[PDB]
Amino acid sequence: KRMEDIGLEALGMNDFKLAYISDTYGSEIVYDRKFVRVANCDIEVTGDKFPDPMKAEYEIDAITHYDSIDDRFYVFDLLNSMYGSVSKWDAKLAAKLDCEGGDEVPQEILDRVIYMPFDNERDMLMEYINLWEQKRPA
Amino acid sequence: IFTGWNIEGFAVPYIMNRVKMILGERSMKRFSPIGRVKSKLIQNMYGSKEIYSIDGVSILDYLDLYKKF
Amino acid sequence: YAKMPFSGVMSPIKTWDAIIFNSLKGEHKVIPQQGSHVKQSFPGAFVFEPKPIARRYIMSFDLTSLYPS
DNA sequence: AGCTATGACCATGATTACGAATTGC
DNA sequence: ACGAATTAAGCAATTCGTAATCATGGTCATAGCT
Ligand SMILES: Cc1cn([C@H]2CC[C@@H](COP(=O)(O)OP(=O)(O)OP(=O)(O)O)O2)c(=O)[nH]c1=O
Repeated sequence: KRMEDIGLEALGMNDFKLAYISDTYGSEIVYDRKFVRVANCDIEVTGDKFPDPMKAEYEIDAITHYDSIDDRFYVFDLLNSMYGSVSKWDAKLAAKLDCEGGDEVPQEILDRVIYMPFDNERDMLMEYINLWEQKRPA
Repeated sequence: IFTGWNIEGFAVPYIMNRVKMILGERSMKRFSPIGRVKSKLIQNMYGSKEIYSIDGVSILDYLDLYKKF
Repeated sequence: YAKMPFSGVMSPIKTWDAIIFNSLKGEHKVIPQQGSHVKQSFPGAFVFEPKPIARRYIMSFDLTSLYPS
């Protein structure tokens, strides 16, 4: 700021992040995909009208979260809600054919699914927060 | 006070740019007593008005001075 | 490759800046300060005027990566 | 009582300028 | 027209729709002659 106020050019990186990056490694970087934690997530909320992320006035009903280091899906289900209370979800029925009441979900994907149902939204959100702390995605 | 007819429209932007692209940035700032000159772009009346501000001297373009007074 | 944070890939400005800075530092040089300019439009590529009639036999040519070349 | 030339109209056709959505080098 | 603190790939091109404006065909109305 002082050099700008005097009016002389201040040479070098104004952003220190990549400056420290270059000073730290210098040589080329050898990486590994399996060591970097990449996570995917998907959200479903049941409500009378379209829920607004700017408000989030409706509860969250379906949580799914895939992690790459453990290549594992975590599924959170709420058994009861003000918009409707429902039973659990069975993996076997999902793998069945549509004509037989199934959902055609592949079995190999089902092999990597871990289920944790919760009765109320608060417990589900606590579990999601604590797993996020335990499993911090890159 | 540095004035002239339509000075902020042609004279200043032209002198500044020519000195910048012929002599360099350091020579261009020599005009400012405190070596501090800045360039802004105004998109009014088909834009293209690179109003130059020199810190230490006052630009008082005579065209608008006569227009409003 | 550019020794830059992950998100910066969404902006080519940052990745090109980082890689050029790395190349310059590797040879013990110094990059200039971010100056200041104004947005301008300059002429783009050229395209001919085809006669909208059926053309039986056509040959096609191109130059590999025109602008870097 | 009917054919027909012509004015009004009502919409129709046509041209221009501008905003917008989409390619493609 | 001075707000004043600040920020992130580019241009050339077609095609359609809308809004504004001028020229006009089909048809209706007037009417005039037979
Ligand atoms: C696509 C694209 C291209 N360009 C410029 C860059 C130079 C030319 C053609 O190079 P392209 O990469 O199209 O040629 P390429 O496909 O690499 O060459 P071939 O035609 O495969 O020989 O156009 C650009 O500015 N932005 C773009 O998004």
